Parts: sequence; structure tokens; C-alpha cells
Amino acid sequence: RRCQRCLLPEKLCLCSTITPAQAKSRFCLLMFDTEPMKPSNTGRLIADILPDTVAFQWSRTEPSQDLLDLVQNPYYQPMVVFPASYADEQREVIFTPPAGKPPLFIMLDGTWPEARKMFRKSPYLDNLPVISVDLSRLSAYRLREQYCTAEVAIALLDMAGDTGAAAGLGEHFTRFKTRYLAGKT
Amino acid sequence: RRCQRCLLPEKLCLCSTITPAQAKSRFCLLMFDTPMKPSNTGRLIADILPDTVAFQWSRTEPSQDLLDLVQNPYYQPMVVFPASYADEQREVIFTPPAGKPPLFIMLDGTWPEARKMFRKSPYLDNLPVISVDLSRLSAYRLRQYCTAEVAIALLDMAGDTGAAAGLGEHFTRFKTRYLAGKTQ
Ligand SMILES: C[S@@+](CC[C@H](N)C(=O)[O-])C[C@H]1O[C@@H](n2cnc3c(N)ncnc32)[C@H](O)[C@@H]1O
Ligand SMILES: C[S@@+](CC[C@H](N)C(=O)[O-])C[C@H]1O[C@@H](n2cnc3c(N)ncnc32)[C@H](O)[C@@H]1O
Ligand SMILES: [Zn+2]
Ligand SMILES: [Zn+2]
Repeated sequence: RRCQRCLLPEKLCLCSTITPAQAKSRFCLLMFDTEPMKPSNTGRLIADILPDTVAFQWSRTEPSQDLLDLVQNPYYQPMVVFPASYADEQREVIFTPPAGKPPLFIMLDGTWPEARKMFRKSPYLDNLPVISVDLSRLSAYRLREQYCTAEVAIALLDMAGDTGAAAGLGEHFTRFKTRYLAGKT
Repeated sequence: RRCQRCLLPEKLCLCSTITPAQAKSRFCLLMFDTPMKPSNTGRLIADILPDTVAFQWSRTEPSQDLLDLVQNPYYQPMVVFPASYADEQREVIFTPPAGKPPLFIMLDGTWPEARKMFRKSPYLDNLPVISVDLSRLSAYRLRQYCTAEVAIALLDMAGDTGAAAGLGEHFTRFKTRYLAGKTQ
């Protein structure tokens, strides 16, 4: 009764509406559980609009070597997307994607206690900059300026100059949330 | 808090999504009254087919513009109502005839309102009643049926598949946002 690709009740299936976009930015979803994707999980909306998004199962002791190879690939400028109130005094915090190299935005995908734990117990992320997100930019896409993973990504895409992809994901996100609420009725 | 044109909350306003279509068929909305409730679906027809006409129904004095339209021999006018209500002598058809463009007269009200309109309208009595083949909704992945759903099936019955599909997609979009607005 639910479509397996978009996870909505089959009558509200939005798969035919999906139009991918292009962006200089790249996302990496670091997932706490990778359990059978819950419909309310907005992180997966990002990969619908930006199919080059990567996702990794998080692991406290044995991090995947694909993940290590990505976050260490000097082609990207990687950053950890998490609220700056969590970072320690010595941690570099930035407020803009830096200039020059394409950003790799590392999103901590889980509940808040799970994402906090991921933030504190992942040594391969510890020397990366934290990007504090400018959520006021959601207004330019007519979204309410915590915030879910797809809303942060929209702000990040806008912060990087990727306005086509930001608008694309905003429309996709709104479309999902509307149909999700409808199928709840 | 509600958009005045599409009647949904401003956050869910669909007005920018509306793409009008063209059709050989034409609709005439007969309304027991005209503020409108958001749940009324007859207004959706006009969004997709902007040549739709609507008239406020009256028992005593029908407006002359409505009398002029329904007697205009350019059209083949039809009263859209379930055939189980028609008189033994009432011409009932199951297909829009061919040749002259159809003019589909929809009785837009509640079922008690639509029935009184059907029975107490002398200017509609010589017109044929078209019984609607609702199974055609399957071709548009749809499905008492509401006004806009009956209009989709009539459009498909007439060969107006582009506008049938346009109205189906507009109808689903409104119904989804309407439901989402009831939640949250
Ligand atoms: C805790 S998860 C919540 C997941 C949500 N249930 C969903 O739809 O996927 C939200 C993640 O988005 C990012 N995020 C949320 N709010 C943020 C903020 N204010 N500043 C920086 N990143 C934020 C962080 O990566 C955070 O871990
Ligand atoms: C009773 S109104 C429903 C009003 C509803 N609140 C709305 O706005 O959609 C439905 C109208 O569509 C047409 N209709 C509905 N079901 C029909 C059927 N089975 N056969 C022929 N016409 C039908 C008739 O004109 C009827 O008056
Ligand atoms: Zn789907
Ligand atoms: Zn509107």
C-alpha cells in the first residue's frame, strides 16, 4: 500500500514528479542506523534531487574505508554540519562554505541524541571544520526560517550559490511533507 | 490565512500550478448559491477550462443569459444527473452525441439541493439527461462522486483526453492539499 521508492501510500506516490538538479556542493549522509528507512526521514529527500549524494552506516569502532577515503579526499573541502553550540573551544567553526574547493557537507543523520553521539565519537571528523548554518535563507524559498536534514541542506545549497538545486529540493521537500500529512488523514 | 482564489491555506496555495487546457466540450455550472465552501469541487472545472459558465439558480426567475445559453442551437445541451431520477418519458443518453459541441449542465449543490434543481427547472426539462460512465476514471488513476470527478469522465467520454487529464491532476493536487490543511 506504500510505494517502496518514495515511502508514501501508493496513491500519493510522487516518484513521477522527481526532477534531479545539479550542484557544485556534495552531501554525505552519516546514518546512525541505516535500518529500513522511515518515511519521516528527510535526509533521503536530498539524494532524490542530488543523486550523487553518498550515505554511510555509522560505526563507533570500524569506520568504512569508503567513508575514510571520501572525507580524506583533498579534492573536497569537507565540513561537519552540526550546531556550533556543540563544538569545543578549540574547534574551528565557520559560517560560510569556504572558497575554491567544492564543499562536502557531512550530515549527522539520526535523532538528536544519536547525532550528538556521532558528533563526539567519530575521530575521523574531529579535525574538520563545523559549518554553522544560516537558516534565515529559507525565506527566499518560502520556507519557515529544530530544522530537519532537508531544510538545512536547502540553506547550505543556497549558501554555496547552488540556487537551482536549493529551489529544486525546496519544492521536492514541500511536495513530500504535503503528501505525508495527507496520507496521515 | 486562506488564499482567496484557491481557498486553501496560504502555505498550500496552488495558484501558480494551474495550467489551463482546451476542449471541445463546455460546462455550465448551475449553483444553488454562490461565499463558496473550499470543499466545493465544481469551481475546479473553471480553473482548467476558463470558458466554463456559472449561474445562480433561481426557482422563480432564471436569468436571461442562462436561458440564452441553453437555447443556443450552436450547442447540444445536456443535463448531467443520475438517470435513475429521470421521467419515463425523459430522453436519457449514455454518450455525448457527435457533431455539435456538448454543453454539460451540472447541478452544483448538495444532493438535496441538486434534486430540487433537477425537478423544479422547466427550462431544462426538454433537454436530454446524460448518464455518466464513471469507470473511465481508471484511465486517470481516480476513484457518490463529486462534481469535478463527473466532469473528468464526461471530458473523456467526449474525446477531450488532454483536458480530462489536466483536470484529474488539478483535482488530485487540490484534494491532497485540502487533506494536508485539515491536518496541522
Ligand atoms: C538531528 S537530525 C534530525 C533528523 C530529522 N528527523 C530528519 O528529517 O531527518 C538533523 C541534522 O541536520 C543537521 N542540522 C539540524 N539543525 C542544524 C543546525 N541548526 N545547524 C547545523 N546543522 C543542523 C545536523 O546534521 C543534524 O544532525
Ligand atoms: C450532488 S453534486 C456534489 C457536490 C459536491 N459537494 C461538490 O462540490 O463536488 C454532484 C453533481 O454532479 C453530477 N453527478 C454526480 N454524480 C453523478 C452521476 N452518478 N451521474 C450523473 N451525474 C452525476 C450531478 O450534476 C450532481 O448534481
Ligand atoms: Zn513513489
Ligand atoms: Zn491560491
